[PDB]
Amino acid sequence: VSPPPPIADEPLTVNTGIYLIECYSLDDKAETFKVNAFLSLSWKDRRLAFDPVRSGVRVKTYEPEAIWIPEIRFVNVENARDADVVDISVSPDGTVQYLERFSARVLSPLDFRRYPFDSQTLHIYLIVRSVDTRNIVLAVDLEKVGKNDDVFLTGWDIESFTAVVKPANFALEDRLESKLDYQLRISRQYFSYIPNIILPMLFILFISWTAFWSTSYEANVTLVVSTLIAHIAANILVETNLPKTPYMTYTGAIIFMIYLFYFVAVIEVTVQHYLKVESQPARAASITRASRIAFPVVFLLANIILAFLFF
Amino acid sequence: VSPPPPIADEPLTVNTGIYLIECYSLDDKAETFKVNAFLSLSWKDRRLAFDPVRSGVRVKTYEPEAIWIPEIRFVNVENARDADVVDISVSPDGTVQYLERFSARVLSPLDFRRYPFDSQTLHIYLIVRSVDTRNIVLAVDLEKVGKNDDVFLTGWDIESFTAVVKPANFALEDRLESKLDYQLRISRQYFSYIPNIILPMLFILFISWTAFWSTSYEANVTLVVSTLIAHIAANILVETNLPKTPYMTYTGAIIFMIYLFYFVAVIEVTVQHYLKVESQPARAASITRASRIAFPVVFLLANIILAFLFF
Amino acid sequence: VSPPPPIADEPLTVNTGIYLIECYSLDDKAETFKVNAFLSLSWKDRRLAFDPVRSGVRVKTYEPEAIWIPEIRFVNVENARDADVVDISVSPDGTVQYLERFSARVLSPLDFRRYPFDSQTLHIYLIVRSVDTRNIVLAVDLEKVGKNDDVFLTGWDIESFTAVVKPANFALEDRLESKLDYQLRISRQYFSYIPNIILPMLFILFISWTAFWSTSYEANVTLVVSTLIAHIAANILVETNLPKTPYMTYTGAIIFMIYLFYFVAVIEVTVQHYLKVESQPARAASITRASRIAFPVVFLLANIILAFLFF
Amino acid sequence: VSPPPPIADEPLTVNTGIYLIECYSLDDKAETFKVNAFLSLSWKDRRLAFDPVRSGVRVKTYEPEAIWIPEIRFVNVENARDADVVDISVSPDGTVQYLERFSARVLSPLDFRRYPFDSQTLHIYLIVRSVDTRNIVLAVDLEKVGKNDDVFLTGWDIESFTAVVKPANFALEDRLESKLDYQLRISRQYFSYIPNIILPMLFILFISWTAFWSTSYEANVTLVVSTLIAHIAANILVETNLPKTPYMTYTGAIIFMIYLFYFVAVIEVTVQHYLKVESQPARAASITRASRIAFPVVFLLANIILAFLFF
Amino acid sequence: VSPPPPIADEPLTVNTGIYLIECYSLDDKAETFKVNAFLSLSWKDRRLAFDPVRSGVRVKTYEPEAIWIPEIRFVNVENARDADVVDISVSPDGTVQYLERFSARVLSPLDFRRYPFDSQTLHIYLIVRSVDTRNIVLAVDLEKVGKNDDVFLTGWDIESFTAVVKPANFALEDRLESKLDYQLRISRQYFSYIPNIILPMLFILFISWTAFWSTSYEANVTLVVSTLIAHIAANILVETNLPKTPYMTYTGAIIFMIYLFYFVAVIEVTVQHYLKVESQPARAASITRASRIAFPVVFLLANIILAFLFF
Ligand SMILES: [Cl-]
Ligand SMILES: [Cl-]
Ligand SMILES: [Cl-]
Ligand SMILES: [Cl-]
Ligand SMILES: [Cl-]
Ligand SMILES: [Cl-]
Ligand SMILES: [Cl-]
Ligand code: NA
Ligand code: NA
Ligand code: NA
Ligand code: NA
Ligand code: NA
Ligand code: NA
Repeated sequence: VSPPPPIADEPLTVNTGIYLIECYSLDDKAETFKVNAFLSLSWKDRRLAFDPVRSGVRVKTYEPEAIWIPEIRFVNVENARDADVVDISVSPDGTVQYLERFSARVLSPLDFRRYPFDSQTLHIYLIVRSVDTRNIVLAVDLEKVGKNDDVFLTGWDIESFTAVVKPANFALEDRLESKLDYQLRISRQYFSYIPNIILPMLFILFISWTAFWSTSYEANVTLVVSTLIAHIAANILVETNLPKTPYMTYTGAIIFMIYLFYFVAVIEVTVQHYLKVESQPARAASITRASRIAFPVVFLLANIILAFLFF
Repeated sequence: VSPPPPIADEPLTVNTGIYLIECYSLDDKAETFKVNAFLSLSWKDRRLAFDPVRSGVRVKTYEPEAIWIPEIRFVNVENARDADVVDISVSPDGTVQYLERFSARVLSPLDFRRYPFDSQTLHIYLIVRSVDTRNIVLAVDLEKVGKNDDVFLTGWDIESFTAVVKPANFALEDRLESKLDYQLRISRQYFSYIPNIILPMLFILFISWTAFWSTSYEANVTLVVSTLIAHIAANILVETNLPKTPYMTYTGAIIFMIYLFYFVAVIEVTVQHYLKVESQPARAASITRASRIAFPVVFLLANIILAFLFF
Repeated sequence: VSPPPPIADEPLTVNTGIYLIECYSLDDKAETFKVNAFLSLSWKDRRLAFDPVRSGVRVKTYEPEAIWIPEIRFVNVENARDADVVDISVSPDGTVQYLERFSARVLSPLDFRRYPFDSQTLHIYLIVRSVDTRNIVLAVDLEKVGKNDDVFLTGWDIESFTAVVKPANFALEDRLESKLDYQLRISRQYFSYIPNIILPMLFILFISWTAFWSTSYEANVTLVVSTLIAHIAANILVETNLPKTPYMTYTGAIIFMIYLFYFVAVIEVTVQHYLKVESQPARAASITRASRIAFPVVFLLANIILAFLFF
Repeated sequence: VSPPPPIADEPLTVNTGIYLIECYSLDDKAETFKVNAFLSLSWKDRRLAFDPVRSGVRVKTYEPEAIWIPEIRFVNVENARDADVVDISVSPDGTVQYLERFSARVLSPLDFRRYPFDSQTLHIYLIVRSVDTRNIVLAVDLEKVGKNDDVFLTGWDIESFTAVVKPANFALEDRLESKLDYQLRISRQYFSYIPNIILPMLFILFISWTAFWSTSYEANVTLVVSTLIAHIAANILVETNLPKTPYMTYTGAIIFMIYLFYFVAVIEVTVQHYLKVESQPARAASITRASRIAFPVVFLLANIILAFLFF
Repeated sequence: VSPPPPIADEPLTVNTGIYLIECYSLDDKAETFKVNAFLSLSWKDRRLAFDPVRSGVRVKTYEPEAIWIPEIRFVNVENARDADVVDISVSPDGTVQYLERFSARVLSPLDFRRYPFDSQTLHIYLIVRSVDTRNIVLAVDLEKVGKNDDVFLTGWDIESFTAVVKPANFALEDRLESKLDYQLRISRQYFSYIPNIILPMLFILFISWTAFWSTSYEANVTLVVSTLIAHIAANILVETNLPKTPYMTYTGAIIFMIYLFYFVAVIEVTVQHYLKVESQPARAASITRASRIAFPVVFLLANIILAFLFF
């Protein structure tokens, strides 16, 4: 089989569409997501023209091996898509209507800067390479782009699924390539992070600040060191759900900052004990009373500054 | 091969049945389950009819490639089902009886609101897309819907496996689609959660309340902070077995509430120590004695309120 | 190809055998095991009979596609077995000898009631469905049932591999089905559980009982709360190696009971401190001295009761 | 195609060779390793003999389907090997030279008795089953047994890759079977275990012995119980990298023994406190001073005994 | 099909190129990475030569089965590459242009000596085995070596993708083999290691040094033992992200050294308490005051020495 011949000199236009059936396994660490969808393709092949009078039928049904089919691939997939042809319908003028159902693991980078209050634009890049006989170009049939109402991505809200209608046509290894960008816009469901990580992390921090109403050094050491260890556990828990980034994330910034608060609280508890032992408790009392106001105030202002820098 | 032609203008009715052989791997985080079952299909193909008295044969056995077979798919599967055709039988009037054994990973959302005392309705959606020649509609043969007695889903009780007999007929990408909903009703075996998570979590909380019968600040700090850390470990353990939800689960609510009890217990232990240091122990004694009643009473009433809101 | 015709009205007997080559990956949580074995099949096909003299051959070899082969399946497998035909030999009377080597992941429920001192009976269920032409029944050729001497299942002792010679014949989707039960009897190697979990768990418990020879409340709180946390770690470790069961396991029972001992030890440590503060140490001394005997005695008797109920 | 006929009554000798290209994923828990290698086969087929003078060709190249090829399998593999035929060459006398590149997951038991100072002999068992026409026997062509210089198994040193030249010929399911044993000798790189597990474990143990230079019961309880918990963490870490064995490993023995040292240290700390409270500190001083020598001395001698029993 | 015949006695030159489309899953423990790329091949086959005037075409498009294609393999892959042929084009003089898109998991050793400030050279080794008929040699077409601008390897910076133009020609099982080395140079994004592991590890160490401003033995024991346990947690966390190496890594060296600092801090805290109890506090004061300077100074100098030895 060979490509359809041009009537004049034009490129062959392959109309495309993606209809999402299932979205699952958005893996933050791997920066992948799995998709189950319909891929629709349409092109004119006049060599397949027929008379409904002679053949009896108004539409011809073909097997993929029987006719020429454009070699359409995905750019950002781990392995080639698992595809099953649903239908190949040829109309009397030779217009082919191809429909396949596929499943694929898509690699799409994620911006974790505002995590867990982040939004993402996932991409599915469709591509075709031109052949010697003819140049092939891709187009979007907007009537065949969409998603099932039941499409749910656990832990995310699906906003939209649209296609950039203009393909990116470029030269690659001395041949033309036609690339389409299908965009799935999603926003993270931050809800569960509040009772599971944010509030527990704030509770243990506020518990360490009870040391500013205690003169007992041994109890103070226990309060600040124990809550610090619990903070380390939350830091480790959070970093297991995330990849290593060459930038600070919002959560990462807060988690890092809270270490500084634990470090300065240990200094305060040490300074307080040292002065008490040196028979200077009046002074220790001034530092401890100031700390009761300074620690929550600096914590609030530092969080306002961080929220401002990130949002 | 082409679809069987209509005698009048009627859609082709494909009778379906699913008989469960195995149920395994209900993954709560992934919201998937694996299934091994029989899929039965039945439709009339008049082009295949034969005489019973002339032929001598009551039934004719065909290979899948020899005859037309409807393209039946599952909506909510990760990848296409792994299927092996078992038998194809044709009756004299041309009634085809198709049987395949398949295995599939099914995506079906779970409602964790009442976890671990939750019940679920798992779905297996059967679908067929109509052809240009004619419309294909699905039906349920209740005689061919069921499950093996030995079907066990580890950690769950299987209640029923039924089908919604009326299909959901709708247009998708300019062709009719006929969808059937097979429902597997299950209820979680909550038993093991009681000795492994619920009672250990209650024991450590009650151990923190022994601080209300102690005047030793240093021992009190050790009691409340150590048990809090053990509570954090249980919180982390529980959240590893569950996906992130945009709602509170019953267990999540109790786990979150128990933090408030630890936080107020730390305030009480701090207030008690502060007053004793300020030579006001009579008062500290009033707060500590009130706490002995208030903490278990507010804990009981808050749990009655939560159980009422969730069940 | 069609099934061999009956001389009278008899069912077709397919003689079976399973010879285990490899046993691996017994997954307790998943209740699965992987198997690599020979599957042997034997039946009479009159249509393939020959005379040895005029043929010059005592045996005839065929390709699977050339002749009729019974559709033998496994009931309790995740996916269909990976099989490769080794040999197909036909004797003069048309007796077919089929041999395949296969690998499969088998689902077989496990009884964890006596864990880690438990024994199991793993099952491999062989099945065949009848055809309209004739009833197909399974039999066991005991001469072709066995296992390689080197077959080892890591963490288990293999006792026997036998077959229940009488098949379970029953109707399924209006056709008769013939099922054979191959049983692999195994017993768990409990050895490693003694130095890794049982003795460490006993050591930390006995360490908490040193609080009955101490009047220091602060030290006592540290002894009982620290060892309790280590007990929680062992509880979590044990429950990660096991599925959730709607019953108590032997280890689960002991682990749960040990919490009660920690809870009562905290009450004792609290009561002791309370009385000392109330200037009643003579009394506290009576409770502490009684506890030194009561705790190990009640622990021994409770363990004798538990061992009796479970074994 | 059928096997080459015997000139007299001799068995068909299939000469074999395995050339390792890659070794990876030695999984201690699973007792598996992955291999990527060349498999070379050689046998005489007189039916393929030709004249080199008149043919003008020294060698003929065939496709696997064109000629008879012996069914060679691996005994100890999870699934059948993934193989790609590289070349088939026939010499004028009819000697066939077969070469394939394969990849396989091999099951090979490991002896953990001396872990992490252990050495292993990994096995790759080659097998052939005799056909009805004639008996097939395996041989080793030492000229075609080897490994690439770059073959590296992460965490191990590769010593040798040799074959036991005499096959194990035996009857299995009324046929002959010819088995070859390919041995890959490896020794574990114990280096990293010293700074990561052994020395940290010794440091925390020696830290618990500082309690023999302290009269503070509260500090002593904290020293011995905290380091014990850290020892439990190392015990858990070590047992996650290993399967459960029906014998003691060297590391397992040391880890278990160190619990006894923690248990006796708690007794000593308890006895010391008890005597001080009973106004017998002179005596407590004698036990504590003896403990300073006894604990390191008994620890050294017990380790010499253990090293002797294991090496 | 057979290889192109030599005009004189020359080896057949196969020109190669690799164009990277995707780079993902660099697994440090496994020492693997996944790649999705174009593989281009070019060679002269005179038997395929044609006259452009006579044929009426300037290029000829074949199917892989229709013509001879060199058996090109990757040396350092887990399994054979997943490949799909994109195009085969023949010029009038018989110059074949082959293009395939492939995906593979590549084995490539990593040097962890400078981790997490390390750089790596990943290798993709292309290989061809000669045939009896002629010798096959590989070459690099630099015009067909490259990478897509969007190629990103999570946690790494991609520096260059080049090929060593001179192949490594050698004998393997009496046949010539021609090997090409494609090199992907990468450098680790160490950024996230600073707020997540390095600074938290320094903070807990500096917190242990507050014991040099405290005379409270019980508080000191709590400070040094608690922070040591947190250091053990970081040691375990770090070693889970890395394979076991027969050498010290930079991070491993620092982590190991920090144990020595904890060990000597415990000795100091013990010596200080012992002297106080022995009524020698003036002396204890001299050791504690010296420790305040000695510990940070020796820590800084030891780190300068380590950084010098490693970089
Ligand atoms: Cl693709
Ligand atoms: Cl499907
Ligand atoms: Cl099967
Ligand atoms: Cl094999
Ligand atoms: Cl390859
Ligand atoms: Cl050489
Ligand atoms: Cl050569
Ligand atoms: Na085609
Ligand atoms: Na068909
Ligand atoms: Na303490
Ligand atoms: Na057949
Ligand atoms: Na063959
Ligand atoms: Na070819």
